[PDB]
Formats: sequence, C-alpha cells, structure tokens
Amino acid sequence: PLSYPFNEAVALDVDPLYAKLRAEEPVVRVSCPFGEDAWLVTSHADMKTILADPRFSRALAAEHDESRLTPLPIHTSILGMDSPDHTRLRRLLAKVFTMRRVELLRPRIEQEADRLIDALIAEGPPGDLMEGFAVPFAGTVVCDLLGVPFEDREQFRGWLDAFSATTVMTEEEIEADTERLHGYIAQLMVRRRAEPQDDLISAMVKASDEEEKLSEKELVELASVLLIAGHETVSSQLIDSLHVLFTHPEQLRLLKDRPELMPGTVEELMRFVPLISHVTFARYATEDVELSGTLVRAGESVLPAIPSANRDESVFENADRFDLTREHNPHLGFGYGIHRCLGAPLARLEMQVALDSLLRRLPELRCAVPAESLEWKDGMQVRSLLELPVLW
Ligand code: HEM
Ligand SMILES: CN[C@H](C(=O)N[C@H](CO)Cc1c[nH]c2ccccc12)C(C)C
Repeated sequence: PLSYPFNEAVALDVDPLYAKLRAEEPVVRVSCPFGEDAWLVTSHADMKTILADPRFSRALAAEHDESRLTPLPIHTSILGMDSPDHTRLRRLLAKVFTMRRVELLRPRIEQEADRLIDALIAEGPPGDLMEGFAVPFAGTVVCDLLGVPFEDREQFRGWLDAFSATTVMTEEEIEADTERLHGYIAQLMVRRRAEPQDDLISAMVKASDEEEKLSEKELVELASVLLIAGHETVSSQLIDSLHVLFTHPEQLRLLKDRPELMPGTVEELMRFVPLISHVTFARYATEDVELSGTLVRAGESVLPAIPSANRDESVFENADRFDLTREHNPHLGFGYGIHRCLGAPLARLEMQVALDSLLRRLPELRCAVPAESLEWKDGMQVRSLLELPVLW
C-alpha cells in the first residue's frame, strides 16, 4: 500500500494526486503513520457514505489500532461514539447548545470584532490578523460560550496541540498535555457545578446531574473538544479564509461591492479552503461495502479526505476555483450525517461577523508580504498560518 500522507501539506496547496485518484482510482489502500492500514476515500459520494452510512462506525476504532495520522488515538468524545452513546451526548448538547443561545451571542461577537479592530488600529500597521484577530476572536467567543475563562488562555493554549499534532509531539508529551487539559476542565466543572454561570459547561453539568445522563469523564472530554473546535478550528478556518480572499482579490472586490454575497461566501470558503490537512478521523466497516469499484471488507478502515470531496468536479463545477457566487455547494466542510458539526451555526456566525467587520472597518486591508513569505503551522491535522501581516 502507498504510504500516506503522500506529501506533507504545503500552504493551502492541494496535492495533485487527489484529482488523479478521483479520476482513475477513487479508493486506494494506504499505510498510515500510526495504526492499521486503511482505504483512503477521495470522492464526494463515497465521503457521504462513509460519514453517514450506519455500516461505518467510529466506536469500532477503539477495538482496533485505529488508522490515524496522530501518535495516539484522539479522545474525540462524541465524535468517537456510535448510537446509543452518541445519541445521548448529541441530545444533551442539542438541548443546551441551541440556535437561540448562539443567535443571542451575536451582539457580543460583533462587539469583540470591533474591539479587536480598535486595538489593531491603535497599535498601527502592520498588524497580525492571526494573533491580533483570528486567534483572540475565536478564543474569546468560545470561552464566553463555554465558560472557560479567556484569562486562562496562557495556561491552556499550550495543551491544545496535543489533540492535533501528527509529526511534532511524542506519545509522552501528548499524554501529559491531554491529561493537563482534562484535569483543568475537571476543576472548572467543580466550580461551575457549585456556581452556575450563563455558559455551556454550567448547563451541561446541570442537565447531566439532574438526569444522571453523563459521567464526569464524558463531560470533561466533551467540554474539551468543544474548546478545541471553537479555539483552534474556527481560528484556523478564519485565517485560511483571509489568505484565500487576499490571494483572490477579484473575489474580494466582488464581496465588498455586493455584501449580500457574504452567506454564500462563507460556504464557498468552507468548501474551498482545504482546512483538514489530510483526512478526518477513520471509520471502520461493519460489513463489506463496495465504494467506487473497491471492495472494503468488514473490519477494515476508511480515511475520509473531506477536502478532496470538496474538490470533486462531479459535484462542483470548476471545483478547483474559488467562486464566492457559487450557489450549488453541498460541501462537507462541516461533515455529514450522524457526526455533522454541531457548531456550524456558531462557526458561520463567527465567519460572517469577522469578515464583515474587517471589510467595513478596514476597507483597504491587504496582505503586507508576498504569499511566498508566509509561515504555516506544520504537523497538525488542520492547516493554519502562524502570522498574517497586513496593511490598511
Ligand atoms: C470553522 C469552524 C469548524 C469547522 C470547519 C468544523 C468542522 C467539523 C467537521 C468536518 C466535523 C465532522 C468530523 C468527522 O465527521 O470526522 C465536525 C464535528 C463536530 N464539531 Fe465542528 N467545526 C467547526 C467549528 C466547531 C465549533 C465552533 C464547535 C463547538 C463549539 C464544533 C463542534 C463540533 C462537534 C461537537 C462535532 C462532533 C459532533 C458529533 O460527533 O455528533 N465545531 N466539525
Ligand atoms: C481531523 N479532524 C478535524 C479536526 O480539526 N480535529 C481536531 C484535531 O485532531 C480535534 C477536533 C476538532 N474539532 C473537534 C470536534 C470534536 C472532536 C474533536 C475535534 C475535524 C474535527 C475538523
């Protein structure tokens, strides 16, 4: 089997092999950096199957040496479960993580975006849209929603990479940092259990205590992945989307002249940005399934290359082009099926507010350096810039 990943990810460049695989051999056997060999899955149609079909299981990974890019299997909480356990956590979260709760955050999210831009302007150009905007924006928002104090970022931020590192941390460092984050969240739950605030951890603890619906460990691990998704995934998608807009100035011009395009722009950025560096978490077949002429037998794993599905020309016309006017856009950037992203309404709100605020307050915003001088963060399961210097 081919060794996978075929090539380490570069900037937002997509490996040309995916297009070749989608054309000529959409499912290919590979050997993974860690765990069992796997079937790499590349097409949109097969991606929906392995993410949503009940014959593909996440919970069965725990009974294998899970095919993976990370030295140890990730503690993915709800994203590691099947029904019924999955249903139990999903339902608790749906009941507390409501559309109303998110939409009610809108004034505070808009205010935080304005405050960060006030600071950028006060500090003078060039500013860093990563550490000076995307990171503290995403961080304050998820911290406010979850009830993790943003003032604790200095302690907890250095543990998050353990949930994402592929090539750049040892087993022992990952275990230690995973334990630190879980232990940190566990102590916060003792406080929020005694002294509830208007945040997700408080309401999760209350709903769970009152129905004996979740173990402490399950609560800790679930709150932990919510922190990572809000802090790391949002800021990564946001900074990558800014790079795409800067490098497609014609589309950026169109967005500023027709702001009603912003909802569709956010969806096109979800599809076009190859945010996931390679694949999301593996699933295992419960029965034989044929995908694209390749037989995946029971007990074998599949790797969902979501970014490749989002570049599937059989689904998106000119899929290799960023077009923020695109109307047909069944992208899988928020997943699909049972494990589809519960945070997508919030992520969409954050993306819209952040891009609208920057374009309205900083109309002349532009990248301060050639795209070739940028430093990207390597060795993680998602792509992000370390710095995005800008002028206005
Ligand atoms: C731009 C931002 C985000 C992107 C691109 C994103 C992407 C995704 C994707 C692709 C999945 C499915 C993974 C798979 O099936 O292997 C997922 C699941 C999930 N996401 Fe998001 N996410 C984002 C933000 C968030 C936020 C802000 C939260 C919560 C605060 C969140 C919470 C979750 C949860 C809990 C799941 C698992 C749901 C389940 O297993 O039923 N995400 N996300
Ligand atoms: C490769 N998997 C991607 C990722 O960034 N995963 C990260 C790093 O492994 C962990 C994570 C982010 N959002 C989560 C939600 C629930 C459990 C785990 C995570 C996708 C999840 C985007």
